[PDB]
Amino acid sequence: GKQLTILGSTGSIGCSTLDVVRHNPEHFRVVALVAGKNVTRMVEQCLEFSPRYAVMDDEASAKLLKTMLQQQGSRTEVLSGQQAACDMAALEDVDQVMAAIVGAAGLLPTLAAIRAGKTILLANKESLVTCGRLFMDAVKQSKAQLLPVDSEHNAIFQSLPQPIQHNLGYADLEQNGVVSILLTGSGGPFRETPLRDLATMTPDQACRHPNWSMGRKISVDSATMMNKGLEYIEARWLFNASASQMEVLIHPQSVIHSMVRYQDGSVLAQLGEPDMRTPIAHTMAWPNRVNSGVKPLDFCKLSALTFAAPDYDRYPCLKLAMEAFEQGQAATTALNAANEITVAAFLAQQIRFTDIAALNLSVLEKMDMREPQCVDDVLSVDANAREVARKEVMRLAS
Amino acid sequence: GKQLTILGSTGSIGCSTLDVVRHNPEHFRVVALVAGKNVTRMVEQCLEFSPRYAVMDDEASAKLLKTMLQQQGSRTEVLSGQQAACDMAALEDVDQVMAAIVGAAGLLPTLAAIRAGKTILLANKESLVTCGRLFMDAVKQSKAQLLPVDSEHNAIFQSLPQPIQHNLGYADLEQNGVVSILLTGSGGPFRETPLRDLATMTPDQACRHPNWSMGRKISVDSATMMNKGLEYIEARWLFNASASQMEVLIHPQSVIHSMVRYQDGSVLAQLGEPDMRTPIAHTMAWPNRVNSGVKPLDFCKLSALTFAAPDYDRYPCLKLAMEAFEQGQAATTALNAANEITVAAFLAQQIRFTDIAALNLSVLEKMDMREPQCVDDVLSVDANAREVARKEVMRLASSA
Ligand SMILES: NC(=O)C1=CN([C@@H]2O[C@H](COP(=O)(O)OP(=O)(O)OC[C@H]3O[C@@H](n4cnc5c(N)ncnc54)[C@H](OP(=O)(O)O)[C@@H]3O)[C@@H](O)[C@H]2O)C=CC1
Ligand SMILES: NC(=O)C1=CN([C@@H]2O[C@H](COP(=O)(O)OP(=O)(O)OC[C@H]3O[C@@H](n4cnc5c(N)ncnc54)[C@H](OP(=O)(O)O)[C@@H]3O)[C@@H](O)[C@H]2O)C=CC1
Repeated sequence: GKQLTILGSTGSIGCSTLDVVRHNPEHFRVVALVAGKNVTRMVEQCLEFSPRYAVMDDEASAKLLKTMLQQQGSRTEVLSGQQAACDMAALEDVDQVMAAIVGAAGLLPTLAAIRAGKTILLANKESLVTCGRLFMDAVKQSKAQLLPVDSEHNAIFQSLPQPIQHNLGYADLEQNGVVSILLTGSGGPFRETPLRDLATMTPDQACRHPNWSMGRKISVDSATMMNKGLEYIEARWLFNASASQMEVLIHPQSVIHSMVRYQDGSVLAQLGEPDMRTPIAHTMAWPNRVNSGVKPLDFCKLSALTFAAPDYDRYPCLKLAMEAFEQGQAATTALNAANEITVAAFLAQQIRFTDIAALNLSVLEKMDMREPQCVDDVLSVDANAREVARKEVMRLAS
Repeated sequence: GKQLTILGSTGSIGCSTLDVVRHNPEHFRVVALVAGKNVTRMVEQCLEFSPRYAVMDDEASAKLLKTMLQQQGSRTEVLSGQQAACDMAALEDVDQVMAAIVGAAGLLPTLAAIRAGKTILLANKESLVTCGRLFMDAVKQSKAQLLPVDSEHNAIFQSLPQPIQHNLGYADLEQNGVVSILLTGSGGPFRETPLRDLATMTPDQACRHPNWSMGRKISVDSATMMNKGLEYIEARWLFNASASQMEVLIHPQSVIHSMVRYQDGSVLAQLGEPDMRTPIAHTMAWPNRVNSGVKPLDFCKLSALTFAAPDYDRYPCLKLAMEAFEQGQAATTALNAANEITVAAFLAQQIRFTDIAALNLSVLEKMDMREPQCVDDVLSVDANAREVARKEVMRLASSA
């Protein structure tokens, strides 16, 4: 049915999307797969989904993939490099592009898909956190359909009216009866720990997700709620929402994935299991649905559902991100970059848990750079913020 | 500007819907108001909204109203009788019809609107509980748009995809990725009560609705869960759902009003305040939105949200309703009727709380007439079931 190009096929999101196509072989055809260096995984994916093209970023990995596929008898054409990755995202025949490449490396490929007016299954966070302005403008000009894959943004999308779903980003919320967007989050493992003790929390304590384990980096972001701050930035761009049209709410059980408040008092919400196949399948099948392999949510086996307002004294990173948005893309990409450095430094036990927020603010207070005007400017800000951050860490550890 | 006729304007749903009109005078204009005998209320509504027509089912009430509006310089023309009520629902210029007349009455006025291809703001249980097949077949023929205002059905509607909303009753769930409809209910005040004590519960105890206070009759139906049973029958007709596509869930806090499960695992739900102005406003502005005067729900002042599966030993009436549906409109009509009689008998302390489900079942078992073909047929089944019910109550409240 629909032809897709998967950017970052060997990662977690890429594997989950391939599982969805595996559940619906007659509705989806994989024409191109793009990854980085995981040759072993790529081979298996190429051998199962018969893509016309397979692209590795690393030139060496590509050569290795090539000999592997030939030994296995596959005729999948192998390519290498960023340009090749962008070409796959712009293939004339592809309908959808699952944008799951992490970091700055996902920027150009995602943009190429946007400029080609493809339906974009957006998973890449950096896209809007650092290039929100540039990308939403690009989506408007090409008329590409953005479909948020991230759990929260996807739930919000599903809870939004039809006119906004179509023409996403440049549609008026107020004009479609939407009062605000309710962004939910678990609050992390330190939701009730004495503020006094936050400074002594260990990486292992911080990496225990209150509901289900994830990557260490993301787990820490969930403990500081920087993750929710980043999603706040994305949501603003994605749904064309002002500050007053955004509400952040702690929901410990993570059963409700996010909601939308309406003018008549109605609140629409999306609930489900903690399985990325659900959001992914929603975007791939939109406006229809398909089986994702996810089991039906059992309402009789749930913990009581609760809510609470986030305390900025406990989650300074959340407030930091909200303020950064109002300061511009330079501030948001800098915050994002600084956080990658400080979280990494926390996990490497170079700084304390509470130093993440402190150092993130310190880096931002030293930037004072102009608004990026292109992906190159963003990259420049990113590189600059990381150096400042690495220096901040080093002076702290010494 | 939307032109509307309000069937049963002086009631609770009627006043709430008129309050939505106040908040949006530039979006809605009242053309006709229909009521029964509350002349006092009608006067104020007529003076405030200046309807072109006003009608009272009661001949006398209408007479009095006609003179009061005249002496108070009102241009609204007063009519009377059911025929007039039905005409108001079919006025050519009318766009929407708030079907808020309760009981057997209102069946014909709501059908009139349906046959006229109007947009029906359905706020009347009898329509689908007793005339499910008849009304749904009729909406399919005339292409009338049904918009449920009842809290649960409205929540389900808002949580359904667009293709189903625009072809309500016609479109099928599976094709649109819907696996089931989750109908939620509070469970009543006897949710935790020891099963053996139910027989000694008094009217005052059964009439304590868990969250928001309400009518005695409906409070009792909430305690036996007959209310949810009746809603189950309506939902299957309204959303074209099979038994396996229906799920009944107890949700004590009643914050979530109902939900819908999707093929990919997604569950969509509608939450809000108990205020009926929300659902009413939703249907009136659909596919758009309008301010209803209802303040946003504060998620920080909520009780923990819980869910549970209904135990049929505790809620026999829920099960009776589900079984009645498989038997047709004759059985659902008779069940509804019997329940009116038994609940009223319970309130009058002629029978025990547990005698409601017991007698409801008993009247169903004695019913013979099968599947009505027109509303007149269901009216006949209704009348017959009421009589059988009354005799069962008298037999039990004298002999047994
Ligand atoms: N994990 C989750 O639950 C969610 C993730 N997201 C976001 O969406 C994205 C999904 O990444 P995720 O799957 O989680 O994790 P991974 O980091 O494991 O996936 C990243 C993928 O991108 C590939 N890649 C890395 N660098 C390059 C490059 N330079 N050129 C081309 N491909 C490259 C990797 O290939 P290889 O491994 O072969 O090197 C891998 O397939 C992230 O940006 C994440 O923040 C959003 C919501 C949820
Ligand atoms: N209450 C609620 O929250 C909800 C109710 N519903 C359903 O919708 C309907 C709404 O009734 P509700 O407003 O609650 O309560 P009421 O019984 O107070 O309202 C009924 C209305 O119908 C009028 N009426 C009664 N008999 C006749 C008749 N023979 N001819 C014309 N008009 C007549 C009444 O007029 P008058 O008083 O002047 O005689 C009154 O305006 C009910 O069937 C109910 O089951 C659905 C969802 C919610």
